Parts: sequence; structure tokens; C-alpha cells
Amino acid sequence: DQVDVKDCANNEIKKVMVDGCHGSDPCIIHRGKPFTLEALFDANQNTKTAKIEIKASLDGLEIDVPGIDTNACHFVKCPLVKGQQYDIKYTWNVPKIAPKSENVVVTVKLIGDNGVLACAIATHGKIRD
Repeated sequence: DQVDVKDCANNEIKKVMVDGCHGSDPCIIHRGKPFTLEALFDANQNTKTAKIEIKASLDGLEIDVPGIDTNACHFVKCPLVKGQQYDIKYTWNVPKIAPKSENVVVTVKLIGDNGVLACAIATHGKIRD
């Protein structure tokens, strides 16, 4: 089902869903497991390379989540031309370092060559082991 998130870009993402959480409900990310999220977004600019960015917050300590795809053109058809929409199905390998944080916030961000192609911010979130 789709999850609850607010595109921090500019209405770019048309809707981001994950195969596990329900959205409004809380999400339990088990560090070490692959969390997949598909985000549709209308390329806000023409670029030959795009990158996805997922950052998880620890209700206090903000961290960055590596082990991801630093080039979403592998799932989307790059160059993403401004005015077309793309659907990226990416497997976000959760880091085994993620500490059981009572509340976590994941940020999905796409970046082409002119700025951030899109963006997403999840609220209700929780990490477990």
C-alpha cells in the first residue's frame, strides 16, 4: 500500500508506496533488511544522471543511509527530461547500523544535474532490530 509522506521538493513525487508498511500506521525498519520504496515523480528538469537519497533520522541524531543506489537512472529512463514522469523501483538496503530508534524519519531525494529532481519526508517511523 502507499505510505504517508510529504514531498519536500514541490509536489514533484506523485505518490511513494512501500511493500510492507501501511503508511498512516507506524513502520518498523529492521536494520539489515532490504526496504523497497517506489516513487513516481515528474522530472522537474532535464538531466543525464539522477541520484536517489535516503536519510534516516533518529528522533535526535540525523544519519545518512548509504548502501543505496547513487544513480536512479538505473531504474528510471535517464536522461530524465523536464516534463516527463518516471517511476523508480529501488531496493533501499537498510544499514545494519540503524539503532533501534523509537522514531525515525526517512527522506527520499532525487537529484539530477540542475538540483533535486524530487524529495520525500516520512513522519510516523520506528526502527527495530
